[PDB]
Amino acid sequence: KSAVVRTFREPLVIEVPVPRPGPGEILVKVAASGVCHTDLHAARGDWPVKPPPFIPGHEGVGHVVAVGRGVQHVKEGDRVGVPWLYSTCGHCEHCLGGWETLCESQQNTGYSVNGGEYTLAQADYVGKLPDNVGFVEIAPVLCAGVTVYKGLKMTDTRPGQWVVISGIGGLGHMAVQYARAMGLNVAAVDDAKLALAERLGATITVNAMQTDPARYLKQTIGGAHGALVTAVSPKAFEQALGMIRRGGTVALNLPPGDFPLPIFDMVLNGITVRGSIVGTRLDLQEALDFAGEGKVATVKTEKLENINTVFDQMTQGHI
Amino acid sequence: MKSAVVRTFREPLVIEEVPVPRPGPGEILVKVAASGVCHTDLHAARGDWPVKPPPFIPGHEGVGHVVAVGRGVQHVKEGDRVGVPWLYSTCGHCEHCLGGWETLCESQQNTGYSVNAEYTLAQADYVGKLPDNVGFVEIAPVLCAGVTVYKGLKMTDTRPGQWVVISGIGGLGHMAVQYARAMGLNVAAVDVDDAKLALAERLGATITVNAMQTDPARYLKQTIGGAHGALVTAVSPKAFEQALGMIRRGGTVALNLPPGDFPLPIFDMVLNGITVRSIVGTRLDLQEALDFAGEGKVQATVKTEKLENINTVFDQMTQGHIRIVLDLA
Amino acid sequence: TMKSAVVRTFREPLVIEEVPVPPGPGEILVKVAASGVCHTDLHAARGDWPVKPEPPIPGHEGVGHVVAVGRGVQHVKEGDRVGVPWLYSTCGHCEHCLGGWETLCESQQNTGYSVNGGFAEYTLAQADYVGKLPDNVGFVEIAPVLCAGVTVYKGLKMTDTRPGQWVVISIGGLGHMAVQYARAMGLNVAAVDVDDAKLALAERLGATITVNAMQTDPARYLKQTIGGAHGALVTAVSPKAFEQALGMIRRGGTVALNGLPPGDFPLPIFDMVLNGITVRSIVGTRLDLQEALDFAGEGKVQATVKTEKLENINTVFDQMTQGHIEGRIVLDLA
Amino acid sequence: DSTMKSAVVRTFREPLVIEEVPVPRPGPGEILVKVAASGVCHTDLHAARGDWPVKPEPPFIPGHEGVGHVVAVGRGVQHVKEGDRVGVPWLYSTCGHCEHCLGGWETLCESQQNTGYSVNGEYTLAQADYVGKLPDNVGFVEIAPVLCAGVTVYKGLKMTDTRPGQWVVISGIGGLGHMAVQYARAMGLNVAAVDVDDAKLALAERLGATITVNAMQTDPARYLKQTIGGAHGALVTAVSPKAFEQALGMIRRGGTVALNGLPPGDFPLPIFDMVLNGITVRGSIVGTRLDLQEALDFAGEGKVQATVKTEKLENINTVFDQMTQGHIGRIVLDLA
Ligand SMILES: [Zn+2]
Ligand SMILES: [Zn+2]
Ligand SMILES: [Zn+2]
Ligand SMILES: [Zn+2]
Ligand SMILES: [Zn+2]
Ligand SMILES: [Zn+2]
Ligand SMILES: [Zn+2]
Ligand SMILES: [Zn+2]
Repeated sequence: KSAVVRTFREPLVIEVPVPRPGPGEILVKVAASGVCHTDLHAARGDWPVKPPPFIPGHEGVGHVVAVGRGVQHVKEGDRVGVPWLYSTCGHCEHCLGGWETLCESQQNTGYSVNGGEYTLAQADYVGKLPDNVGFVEIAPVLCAGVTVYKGLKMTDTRPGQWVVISGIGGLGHMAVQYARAMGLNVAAVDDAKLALAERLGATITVNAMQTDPARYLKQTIGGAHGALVTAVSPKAFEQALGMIRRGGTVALNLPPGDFPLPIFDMVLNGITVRGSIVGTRLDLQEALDFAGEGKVATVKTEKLENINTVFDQMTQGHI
Repeated sequence: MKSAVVRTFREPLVIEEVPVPRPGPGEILVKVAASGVCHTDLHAARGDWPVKPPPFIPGHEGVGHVVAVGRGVQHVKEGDRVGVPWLYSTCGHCEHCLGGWETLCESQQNTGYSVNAEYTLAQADYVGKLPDNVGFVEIAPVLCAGVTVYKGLKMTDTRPGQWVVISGIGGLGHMAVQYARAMGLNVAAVDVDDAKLALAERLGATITVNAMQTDPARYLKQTIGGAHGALVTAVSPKAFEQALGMIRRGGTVALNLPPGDFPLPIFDMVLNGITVRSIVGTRLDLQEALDFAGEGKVQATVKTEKLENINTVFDQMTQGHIRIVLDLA
Repeated sequence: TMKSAVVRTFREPLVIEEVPVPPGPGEILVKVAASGVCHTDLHAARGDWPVKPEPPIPGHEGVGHVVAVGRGVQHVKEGDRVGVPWLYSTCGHCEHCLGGWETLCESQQNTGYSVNGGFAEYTLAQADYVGKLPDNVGFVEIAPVLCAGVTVYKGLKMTDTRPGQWVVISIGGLGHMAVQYARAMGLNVAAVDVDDAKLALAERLGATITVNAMQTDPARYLKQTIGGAHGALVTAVSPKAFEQALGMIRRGGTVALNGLPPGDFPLPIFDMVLNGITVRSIVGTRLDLQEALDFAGEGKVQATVKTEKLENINTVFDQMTQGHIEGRIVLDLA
Repeated sequence: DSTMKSAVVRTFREPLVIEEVPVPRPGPGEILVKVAASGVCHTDLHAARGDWPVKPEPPFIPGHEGVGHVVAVGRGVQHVKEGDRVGVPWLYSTCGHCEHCLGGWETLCESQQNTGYSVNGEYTLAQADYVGKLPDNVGFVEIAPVLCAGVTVYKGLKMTDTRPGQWVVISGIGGLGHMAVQYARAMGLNVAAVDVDDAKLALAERLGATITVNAMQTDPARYLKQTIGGAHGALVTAVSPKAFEQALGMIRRGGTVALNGLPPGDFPLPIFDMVLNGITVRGSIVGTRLDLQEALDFAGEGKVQATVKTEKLENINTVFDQMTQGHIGRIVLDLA
């Protein structure tokens, strides 16, 4: 029994048979799936790329139960997980160039497949988890952690520089942990989440309600090298745009709004604006290595029965 | 010596005789032979910016002969063919300066803006040694146009053998085509004037497309499958959305300065992982562009004018019929 | 069932014999027209490398028409004009594999060494490690790119050189490809080949500077004209050309080495560490190969080869150890 | 102020003469700085022997690792104030015109003037644009070992093309070794120490070295190929043929070998294993001003702290002999 979406904007229905795996495929008993905004947003079905009934979740981890034909590397019982990436075309320039996250023919778990008691995934797109970190602990890495690490690595930032993380959400606190493990200096925007970040290794904290972030960073850091925007809102977007020094990189981690962007201030200051959706297998494995090295989350455990309500809570903003 | 100056903003420049000052330590006085015209010049004359400049001698695109050297000058001799770029001087202390990114120096002094024809003074370490075989009018438009284009191409993270679009073949457009072809790339032209399109095809453009006749985004997505880089010379909302759409997943938009806040759908960018970025290049950039011009791989097409008809030229710029260079000879 | 030449024993002639043409799941067998001749091929016959093959077919440079598809192959169609590179297959699991650096996979299978080569008219290869050739360039024309061309393109890409800089090529067949490739990449190039017949050919290919190491000194010349080069792609790796290449590079420049001689070469870190010289690789990845293929199909790269028959293969190897060979050779299947 | 007694090289392979010398007056764009503590490098000794083809012109006062107070400013000096805590690096001056200079690669300027070689190093004169602003909370003796050792280390690490979270070997734990460990751990890497001295190895393990290995007791290459599967980078401080072969072997396919020392040997290179494995071998002597300032930021961040012994100028000459004996831990000359 699993939760499935029959129709969009309609509550998920709770028994389906666990299908047999074909050649080069894997059936994995789910131990803990993670909740993403991608999940809710797929559930509403309001996206240009729309997902027949299917099962959400791209953040599932567990034990290997069934292997397909031709499986030689993954053994039955390995602690592994299934990321947003289900499968790529392996033929496009992105795929063949270690940029498979941009494959046009990518199949995404929970969208183009039945995402995360047993889930089927291709053996070459599953992540080997560390042998000493609980499955609930590795859960946010399948989407949040790896996207953060991909953005941070895409912020063209050398160790020992300054980076802003706008909005300390789940992605926020993972981003702080990772940047500190990457050997950078960090700054962010709830005063309690600020305090949590300061305890996490944030060298600077600033509430945008109390004071102005741009002037502060311009009088203390002289502009930051990178800005990782977890919570993309117009206010935090202008703030990010301003908080960066000349030539710095603003990384974006997906509301449907068209945001005004000054073509003057950027060209003058040479600010580069990147966007990062999810990391690759390599990124995923490194993020897992950083988690297993104990350098990196705080999540709340819930039951399948409470899945629908959680989505409602997500719409209310109480999370 | 008589020179044109801005007495007041939005007011025609007065041609008034001005004294040629004496160069101090580390300064050089240079006979101007030909200055080049940028939209930066007109826009500085109107002074319509939070960073406003009076009275100031315009032009950041002047070239000529070394006449007077300062005290302590050892490398540049009296009589060298040199030019003076948009960069007049930097602070040499900020991390941009010390990191070979001096074009981003907070305390940069800009020629024709923060400083002042016939004879101009410049700091000896911010002047570009031009090639000894290319005419002064020919190398003149590179000081801003050429080097900014070359810095944008270098800023597009594009390896040789890939595809790049040039939205609007202006002066900067044809300079960009020449430079990208000398860089060993594949190019496309979105200029809306079929005659400029034909000129680009004659320059080495593998693809040409008028945005009025057909849609560029679908065309490039059905032929090239999206381009790796997009260098926007003429930044307009129409050319901006088409530029955004012309890029393949993971590509870079290079922008070369309208006062509008442009809407951008951040969903399509983050989803496709598109990167959006070069006002002027550094000394290195300038020298490299000059080497490419002296190798005859980049030849510009300019219109020569007299100093007296400057205001008329600005009027033409505002009128939109317009690269132009003034010839002292 | 046809006739093919194979290695029975090392330093012993490849004998021809009819072999059964074996098409596994997710594998592809293609009738080959391109035979590949490389130095790497010959030394597998000598087997002098510590990593030696288990007998029995050489050649990692075969191209032709797709004949047989495996089970589950959906991208490659029967009749596609394709080729098979030095890379037969990787483990697809190591960090090199997972990071688009599959040329460094520990568990790589190489064609002509760990598997059967393109010496037979028909060879089997994994569908995800074959190169789709251009639709307008002859099989004989694209054939030497499968190893020479792509190693060159990977070396140039590994010389950390921005277009409009200077690069030296120390110019055989591999060298002669390298010149074309660098000019199409938009660089300024120089030739340290010591043969004026090859030197003039390089000047005809687009080499801006040429210098014979017997007549004059290259290091002093380049330090008095270019002031040292940014990169040096060494095709023919010999101690003399090694010292020369090292000296010809400017401060901070990159030394590219392509050959594989069995010598331990003296190199003083005084010269390198003082000048900050970086010394770097051969055989590119799938992306690299495809790039070289695009460069050839754009007509910017055109090899010069001599066509031979399969039967004379040992003769060719013999001539190769004799040193009278200069310029790549592709045996025909017409 | 006044004028003061200083140690100088009269002739090569001959002990330094301690004799009173003038404090020269700084011209336009020049600076006179009170010396508070200089650091001792192998570059100094090797310049004293003068055994390099690039030989200096005697007399010349060695030491490229001096820090202290700004005393006199030149004409046109506007950024550095009289009394700033600054230091003078191996780099005295560049030509500011060559492509290396113009491109923020001034460390390779053909016309570079080096302190302690082409110029001298109680008071030293230096160019105002090639001096390092020290952190405002670190003693002079503490920042002294960074001027050549630390910044060359940080430049080598930056020259090892290593992303954070990878593995790097440090061959030989000298002064530069322990500085390298400190920097790599502050850079967020995983480290290994092939120091053969088990006690300095233990110090490295105390510094944050995840792995330690004595090459006398065990084989390093086999160990790293069975534990890490080869390291991404190898920073060689103490360059000897044995540790050179070891470094070459310790790296995984495609890794980068960084070299710090400068022995006069011509070293064999088996380019077959390198070409096979695609190994890159880069040489790196010193960082630039940017590098230097960053290393100082890391020291002022309290993330880097060297261990040095303070000695007197009178026994500096003796120290040279101690180094030739190999009984030498970084050494700093105090002037309290
Ligand atoms: Zn998600
Ligand atoms: Zn794909
Ligand atoms: Zn301009
Ligand atoms: Zn500055
Ligand atoms: Zn070969
Ligand atoms: Zn592998
Ligand atoms: Zn030193
Ligand atoms: Zn210089």
